[PDB]
Amino acid sequence: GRRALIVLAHSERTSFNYAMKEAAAAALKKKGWEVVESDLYAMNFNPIISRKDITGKLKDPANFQYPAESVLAYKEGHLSPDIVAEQKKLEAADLVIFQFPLQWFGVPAILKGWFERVFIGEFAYTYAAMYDKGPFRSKKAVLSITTGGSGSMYSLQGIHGDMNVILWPIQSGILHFCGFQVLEPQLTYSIGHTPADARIQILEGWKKRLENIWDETPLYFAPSSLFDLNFQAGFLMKKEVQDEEKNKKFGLSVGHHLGKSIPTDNQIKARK
Amino acid sequence: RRALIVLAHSERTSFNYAMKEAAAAALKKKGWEVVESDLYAMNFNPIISRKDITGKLKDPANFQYPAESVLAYKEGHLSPDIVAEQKKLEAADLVIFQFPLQWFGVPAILKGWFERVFIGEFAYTYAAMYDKGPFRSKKAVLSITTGGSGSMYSLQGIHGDMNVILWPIQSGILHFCGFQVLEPQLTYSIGHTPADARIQILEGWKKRLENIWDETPLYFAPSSLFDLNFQAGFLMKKEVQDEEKNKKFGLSVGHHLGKSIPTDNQIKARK
Ligand SMILES: Cc1cc2nc3c(=O)[nH]c(=O)nc-3n(C[C@H](O)[C@H](O)[C@H](O)COP(=O)(O)OP(=O)(O)OC[C@H]3O[C@@H](n4cnc5c(N)ncnc54)[C@H](O)[C@@H]3O)c2cc1C
Ligand SMILES: Cc1cc2nc3c(=O)[nH]c(=O)nc-3n(C[C@H](O)[C@H](O)[C@H](O)COP(=O)(O)OP(=O)(O)OC[C@H]3O[C@@H](n4cnc5c(N)ncnc54)[C@H](O)[C@@H]3O)c2cc1C
Ligand SMILES: COC1=CC(=O)c2c(c(COc3ccc([N+](=O)[O-])cc3)c(C)n2C)C1=O
Ligand SMILES: COC1=CC(=O)c2c(c(COc3ccc([N+](=O)[O-])cc3)c(C)n2C)C1=O
Repeated sequence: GRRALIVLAHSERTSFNYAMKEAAAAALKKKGWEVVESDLYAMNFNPIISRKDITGKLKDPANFQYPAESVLAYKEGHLSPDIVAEQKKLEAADLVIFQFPLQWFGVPAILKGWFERVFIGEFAYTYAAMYDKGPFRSKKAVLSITTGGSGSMYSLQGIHGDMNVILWPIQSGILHFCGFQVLEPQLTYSIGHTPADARIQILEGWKKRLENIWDETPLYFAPSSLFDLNFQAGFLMKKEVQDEEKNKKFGLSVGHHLGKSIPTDNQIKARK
Repeated sequence: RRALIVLAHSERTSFNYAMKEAAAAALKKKGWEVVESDLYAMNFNPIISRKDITGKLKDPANFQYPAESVLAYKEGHLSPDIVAEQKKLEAADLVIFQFPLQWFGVPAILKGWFERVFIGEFAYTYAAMYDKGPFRSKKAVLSITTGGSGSMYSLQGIHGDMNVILWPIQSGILHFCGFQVLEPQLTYSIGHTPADARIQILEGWKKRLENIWDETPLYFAPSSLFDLNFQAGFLMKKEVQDEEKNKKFGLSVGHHLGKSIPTDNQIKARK
């Protein structure tokens, strides 16, 4: 059971992405979940950050700083109402699913904009409680991505390079930074070259996984307990921890590779 | 030569805007012809949709952005705003992307600019990816400002290696289309920098631009190291794979090959 929010970033209801969104909703409701949606295109979602995101009067209108004005607005209760509606959905959700086609090695601009306007300071993150200590530490997020390129193109020896590197900015930088436990991504490669029968099994496999999604062990990110969370330290790994690592073959993550070997599928398989 | 400066910041009072003005002035003084794409000031629409095609859609029942926008490109049915931006790019020798780092990437308005402007056949072909892309005779540079300090983005910083963050953008978007990518201008913790230090940052950016074109670009594995076809799955050539197994470092951030990533592969030039 519990509550789920599904954020979809695709303009066509005829797309495989829409089908993936529908499959997820059905599988989840079937197991007793309450499922809420944020179909960004359907909502004509405004993905462009601006001073209009603040309803009240600004602190410094002549020198507008989005981070500070937006935070203050969140605290005093005067963020644009469309933003607040999304924030209420997030707060209510236990599980958050992001369904979208990979576009230029990342998330669609409309979803990127959703993050930029909705993940406001204090609400989504606090510099005092980063990553694992973030506001969404009790939530779990999952990326469900469809790709045009084949899986081989994204393997260690494929022309595009390792998919784990592509996933990092998003899963660690956005999701985990806010405290989310990030689950293994659902990657559906070359969906434009997949047989009808295979497409059918993909939707059933997704529904199948969603039946026990909550109990999955999340992807591995270096705990914040390993860093000196303070300015005059530079937020660098603590002294002792850096020493203990000197003799270790592997780095900790994609981002924390430390100049050494990145554990296999660190951002794809959550078994580390 | 001709330069295009794409800026993604809503405030005329920002440092990013300042940086844009510095670049335009520096380049002009050296004889460059400078064009601008102030996305916010252009009231730019960053959302891809069928509205990007003015002509008749091949298949309106099942809209596929890639195939339709490519057909529109060839037949001349692309939205007027995209056409104007593609013309700016076509003429530009150097493209500067000036923006503040937002959620470990480019602003949504800029991500959308790429999505709507970098149309198939125009900006790339599945045949001539990367090395052989349409923009191989052009050079691109990212000038980024961040809220976090430089140490936060070091191999030991809590955010992790900035080189990993830059990869998706510099390789996946820029180099994929052919661009030779120059070293990124990284301006860290611009909000905790004394007024005197910012003036220097502006001056440092301007002097760099004086010889920007003669810079050694970032290293990306050449397409010749791969068997470019589904038959081979676009993987490195067997010879390469074997001849590489004796190397300590991988080829790049993306092609780390499970080994050590060459230091500052996406920040400093050194093949
Ligand atoms: C701007 C842009 C940038 C891109 N950048 C990249 C990139 O960097 N890397 C990359 O790899 N790819 C990239 N792509 C390609 C993109 O990732 C794929 O085109 C997309 O993921 C395909 O997903 P889709 O939902 O649109 O599917 P669709 O193309 O619609 O295809 C779905 C397929 O499944 C069928 N189908 C639909 N509904 C169902 C259902 N209910 N049951 C069974 N079958 C069904 C459809 O008829 C069709 O055959 C980009 C595309 C764009 C537009
Ligand atoms: C949605 C969102 C997400 C973000 N995500 C991240 C992230 O993932 N990582 C990260 O590190 N940061 C992040 N940031 C922070 C962002 O990168 C910084 O706030 C931004 O880079 C600061 O640049 P700016 O141009 O806005 O400058 P401003 O804040 O305006 O600051 C410029 C400073 O220089 C002064 N100045 C202006 N013009 C001039 C001039 N001509 N000469 C000298 N001084 C001048 C100004 O008065 C001011 O003190 C995010 C911000 C937002 C809004
Ligand atoms: C509609 O699909 C695609 C549309 C794109 O707009 C796109 C793709 C890719 C990468 O995926 C590829 C798949 C196959 C080949 N190929 O050589 O045949 C090349 C690239 C990239 C980066 N872009 C910007 C697609 O696949
Ligand atoms: C306006 O600046 C910032 C605004 C942001 O919206 C933001 C920052 C960062 C990371 O940069 C940091 C800088 C300093 C601290 N700190 O210890 O106080 C923490 C984070 C991230 C991810 N976001 C989403 C900023 O800096």
